[PDB]
Amino acid sequence: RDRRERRLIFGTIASKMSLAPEADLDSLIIRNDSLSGAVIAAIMQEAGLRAVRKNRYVILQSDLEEAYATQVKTDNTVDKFDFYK
Amino acid sequence: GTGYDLSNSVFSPDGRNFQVEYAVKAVENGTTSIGIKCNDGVVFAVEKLITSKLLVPQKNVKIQVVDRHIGCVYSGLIPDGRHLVNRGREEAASFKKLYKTPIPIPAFADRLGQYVQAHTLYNSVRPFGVSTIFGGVDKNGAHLYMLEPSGSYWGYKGAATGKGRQSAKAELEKLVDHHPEGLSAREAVKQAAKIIYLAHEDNKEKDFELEISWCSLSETNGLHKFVKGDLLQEAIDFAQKEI
Amino acid sequence: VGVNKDSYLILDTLPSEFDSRVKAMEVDEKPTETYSDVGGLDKQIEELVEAIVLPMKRADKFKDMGIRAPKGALMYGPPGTGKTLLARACAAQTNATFLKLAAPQLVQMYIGEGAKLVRDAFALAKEKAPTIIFIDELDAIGTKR
Amino acid sequence: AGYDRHITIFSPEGRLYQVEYAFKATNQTNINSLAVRGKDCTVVISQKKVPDKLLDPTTVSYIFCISRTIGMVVNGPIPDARNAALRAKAEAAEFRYKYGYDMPCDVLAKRMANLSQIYTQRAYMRPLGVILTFVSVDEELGPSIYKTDPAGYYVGYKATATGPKQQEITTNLENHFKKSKIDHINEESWEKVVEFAITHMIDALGTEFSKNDLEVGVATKDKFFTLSAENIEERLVAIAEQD
Amino acid sequence: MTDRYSFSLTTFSPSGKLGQIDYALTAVKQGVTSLGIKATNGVVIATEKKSSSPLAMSETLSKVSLLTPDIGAVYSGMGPDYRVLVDKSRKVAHTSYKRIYGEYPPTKLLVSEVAKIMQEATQSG
Amino acid sequence: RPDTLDPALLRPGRLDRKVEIPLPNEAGRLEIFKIHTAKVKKTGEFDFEAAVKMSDGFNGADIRNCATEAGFFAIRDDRDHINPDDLMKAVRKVAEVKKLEGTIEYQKL
Amino acid sequence: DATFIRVIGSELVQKYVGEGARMVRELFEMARTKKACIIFFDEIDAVGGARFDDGAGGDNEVQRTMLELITQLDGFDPRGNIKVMFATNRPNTLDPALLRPGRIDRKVEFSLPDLEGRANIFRIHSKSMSVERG
Amino acid sequence: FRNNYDGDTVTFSPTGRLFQVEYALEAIKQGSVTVGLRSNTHAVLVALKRNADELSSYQKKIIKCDEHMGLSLAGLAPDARVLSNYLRQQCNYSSLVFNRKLAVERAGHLLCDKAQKNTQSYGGRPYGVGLLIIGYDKSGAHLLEFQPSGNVTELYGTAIGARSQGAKTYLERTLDTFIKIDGNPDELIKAGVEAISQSLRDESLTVDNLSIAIVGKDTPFTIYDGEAVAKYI
Ligand SMILES: Nc1ncnc2c1ncn2[C@@H]1O[C@H](COP(=O)(O)OP(=O)(O)OP(=O)(O)O)[C@@H](O)[C@H]1O
Ligand SMILES: [Mg+2]
Repeated sequence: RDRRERRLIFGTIASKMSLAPEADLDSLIIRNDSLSGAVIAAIMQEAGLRAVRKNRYVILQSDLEEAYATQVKTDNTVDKFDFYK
Repeated sequence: GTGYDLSNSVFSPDGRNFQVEYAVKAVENGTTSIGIKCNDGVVFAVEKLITSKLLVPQKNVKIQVVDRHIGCVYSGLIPDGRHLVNRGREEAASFKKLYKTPIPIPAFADRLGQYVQAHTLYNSVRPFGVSTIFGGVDKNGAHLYMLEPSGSYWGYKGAATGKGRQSAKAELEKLVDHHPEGLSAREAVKQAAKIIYLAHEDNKEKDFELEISWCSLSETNGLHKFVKGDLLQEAIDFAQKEI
Repeated sequence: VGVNKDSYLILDTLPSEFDSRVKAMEVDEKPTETYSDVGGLDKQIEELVEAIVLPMKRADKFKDMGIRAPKGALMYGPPGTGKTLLARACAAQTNATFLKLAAPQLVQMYIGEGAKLVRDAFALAKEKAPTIIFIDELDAIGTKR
Repeated sequence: AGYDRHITIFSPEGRLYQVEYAFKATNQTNINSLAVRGKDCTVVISQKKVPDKLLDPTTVSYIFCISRTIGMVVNGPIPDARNAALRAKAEAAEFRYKYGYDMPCDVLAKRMANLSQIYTQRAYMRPLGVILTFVSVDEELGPSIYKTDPAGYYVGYKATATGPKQQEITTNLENHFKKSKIDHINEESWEKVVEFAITHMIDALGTEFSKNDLEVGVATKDKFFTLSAENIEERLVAIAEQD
Repeated sequence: MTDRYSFSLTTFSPSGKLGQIDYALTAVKQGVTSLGIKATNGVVIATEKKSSSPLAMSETLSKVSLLTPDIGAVYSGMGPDYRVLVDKSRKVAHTSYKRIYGEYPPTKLLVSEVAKIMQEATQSG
Repeated sequence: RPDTLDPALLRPGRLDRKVEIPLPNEAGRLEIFKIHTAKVKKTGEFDFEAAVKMSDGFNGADIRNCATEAGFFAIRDDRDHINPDDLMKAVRKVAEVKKLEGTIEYQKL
Repeated sequence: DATFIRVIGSELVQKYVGEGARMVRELFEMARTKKACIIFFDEIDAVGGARFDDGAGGDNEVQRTMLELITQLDGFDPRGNIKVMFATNRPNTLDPALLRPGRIDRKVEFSLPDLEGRANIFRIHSKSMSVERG
Repeated sequence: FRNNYDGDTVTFSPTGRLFQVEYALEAIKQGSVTVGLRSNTHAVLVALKRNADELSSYQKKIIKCDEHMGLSLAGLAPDARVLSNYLRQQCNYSSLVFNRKLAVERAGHLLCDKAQKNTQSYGGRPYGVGLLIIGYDKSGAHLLEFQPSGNVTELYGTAIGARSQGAKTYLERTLDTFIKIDGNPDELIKAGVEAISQSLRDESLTVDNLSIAIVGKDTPFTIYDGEAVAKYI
């Protein structure tokens, strides 16, 4: 859940891949979730697949933003009911 | 936990109220009753089942009248519909008392629906087990609404509840398709007799008795009355002709 | 395949062997009920015979129509209205294997024995095709996940 | 004991189970709707699903005009929606009578949310099964979209989604709102916002609409009304020829 | 017809503790983390507005409200319950002091008076 | 029922992209009707728009069941090919039975 | 003069799943092996739970045993002179399928005796004892 | 035995029936036979009273609510008092406000409307009493069969009670016979007495077992008991 840990691991995964220069992972990690050390790699895999679908061979920020919406939506629990808090 | 159907206001885990569903299932165990929305007005129809011949013919009726232009035909728990139409008559009387204009059909629908749902909010009241095909003619035209025990009503161009509910709706669709531009009341009454006969085929084991009534502007000029004389016999033997 | 005890030569092949419970559940004597002993069921009898019996004697009509015959018919109802007697009459009138099956009979001891038994039941049904399986009291294994 | 889940009582996890199950009842009709906020007006568009051909399309609608200035779109089972519509209309009447000026949308939304809260707190009552979206234009505040819930949690929205695919439409609109950094659509004409909403809804649901699949409600300055079928067909034709 | 639930829904457990009270405490301890501290020349009460959906407007929702131009209120439990509580408390404060005494009640009596409503809620059936 | 799945098995990395097959929606159902009612001996201008409207919440194989029931209804009158008003009866009959099934609920993982 | 196989209700509740069904099946096979047999299913309140759902699948094994018994009593095969006696103190909690005729025909009503019944009970239980005459 | 869904009256069975009402109807069945019938111009009620022991009495199974109406009993005695009182209130209200004698169908509608409000709301219980309303208005002789379910229908004749419904066949075989009998009260009463005799199982009809009422234009509602009924035995 620490911002520094997610930043470190996101950078580690991004370094091997082909992130575009105009793509910010800090914009992806603005919100503090319970993101695991594995989902935050499958999200980048999904972003890469999304970029490949649009024939782009280098992933952009617009695909990283969409990847967050498809691999991490909710844990359900009670956040689906706002009136509890 | 169990017992989600013991009470009324309790919600099931999928969000569906359960006593209302049982009331719906109780509705289907009732006499079939159809209604046709002809161009000028509406045409009701009922299939009051003749029990042991001790019952007097042509005396027991089920098409109750509200005011002059609203008719009520009910199936399922007949007394519950009796009480529902009683409250509806009281509401129409109050409206005509304090507005001096005959109650329009959608307003009567709103009143009856609000009453019906008032009985599926609490834990100390049993939901109504009657579905009505109430309709009639007003200033703006003609309307035919079916009310369901859940409190949901819709402006049908034709509806039917009872044992032969499913069979009746197929012939309703066939009639609507055959006459897309509209239908006259005179032919509508004969078609209603035919539809009831087709639906009654499921209950051929027991004897039948047909009663029909229609509210219209062309002939009845906004008055509700039954069908008596040669017209009923003509509809009966026309519908028996194709059989 | 049968095989010798010591030389292990393949002496002769054998027919496929199912679980011994599956052999027993096949009906052998046809229960004498007939449709004349069941009364008050006319719509139900017509619906069942035209969905389980008709696409077994005159399937050529369905093949000409190019339509898939229904797999099976559920027979839900209140207790004691003929849900089982109708099956007895159907087994009497039909001319195909009528393996009976009580659902609790499927539930068994060890992990996967029930699955093996219920797979062998359908394998035997396919072997002596056509068939009418009669899984009875389905609520014994059909409870919600 | 086990009677906790039946009535509105707290749970070992500190939860109100009945209110939680009430939300699952709002998706029975699986009708997806969304409302955007224009520069000077508001438009709300909802799917119009007519199940049977016997239905009259005109009478079947989940959009109720509360007053001459406040419109409302409600998702869930219709009878409870009509109960809420009746209470909302009566309360708008009472407020206009008592205070003499037309009420803003937020006041009505807060009052209905308070009513729903009273429903939840009282054990003998059951919570409302609907989700109401209040939409209006406030000369004192501006265009506004207000969405309550069965629990009573109401809050103004830049753009509201609902239905089974509420989340997907929410992200679809959020990408546009986070790229354009504006709290409302910059289109001055109510003509343009209708096509904007329809285009986004089509891209979100992945479906193509006809004259009868969708019903659009428009709230301009001191005016709320529901567009007829020909209006929706003309809008769809304009969208098709434009893109 | 009326209300058939005239019996109290809070029953003493055999352990000697109220059920619904110890259940509402659990419901409170989870949720928005609010706080307030008192200084010599004033009192500051703070809370964080958890924006549920980013398309919503936290401006419309009032996490803190004005009981009186002197006394404010901050909550940490359920939204609608706090809203109904704040409306009722404003009404009863007006009735008790503005109508009878002519000014705004002090904090000490207003707090007891608003807690009267909640301590009646745990009692009334 | 993806809910009753071990979270270790559900982790992204073991089970990658979780393709979800939803209930057919409007235009999708028209494709189902065209596919399943192409081998049948059609004898009319089979505009499935009414069936598409009424088959709300229908799930795939159910549409094939409407085709099968329409074929049955055609047999009931000894006709050798289904009629456009016999599909309507089958759709209604299947839709009535659909109430027997539990109200299918599922959460997008 | 016939075999009187006795069955206590709790005995039909084994540990491993499905063992009650085997219990009942083997019991009925043994009963059918003999020319005339009487079975005294007793305290069937134990395996008598009405079919119900609670999400957690509560005591579904006892239900499985009960349905196996119901199928054995009247299924796709006649019983074969296996007259069966049930006995319980709370017949309310019995599944209506068991109460259905075909597997239970007569429902006796052993109830509290009247004054004459009490006198007969006293005479029967005081046939012995050195009771004072008068 | 009673099941889980018995509870209170406001509860639906999964099949879709009210067990309370069914129990009320069973209690209706358990009561004694009170077969009644009507002609074009006459209405006849025949009741078989029950005595606890030899040194006992007989229930007035024929209750009069007006000169042009009458009641019969096929169940719980005390609730019959409430039902008869309500019917008398409405008859007197009609007399004092409309001057119009209460129509028989209107009386049945009022009775069913009353019987509903116990089965519709919590705290009430269905009226386990079965009324056979007879009467004669300007339209003609009428007869009804009230039930706790609120069902009210008009019939030429019926019989509610223990094995009373076994005496319906006698009416059905002679349904075409007693209809065409007008202005002949004694023979119609004799036919009714023959009808009830078919429902006897253990003991025959005597002076103190037969209670007979009859109404008409020339014959107002009169209750026959004691030696006045022995002529029809
Ligand atoms: N229509 C009918 N005609 C003749 N007998 C019938 C009919 N309906 C039921 N029965 C009788 O019902 C008995 C068998 O009932 P059956 O086994 O069908 O009930 P069930 O409720 O389906 O049972 P289970 O759920 O235990 O399988 C027989 O004695 C048979 O005579
Ligand atoms: Mg059976």
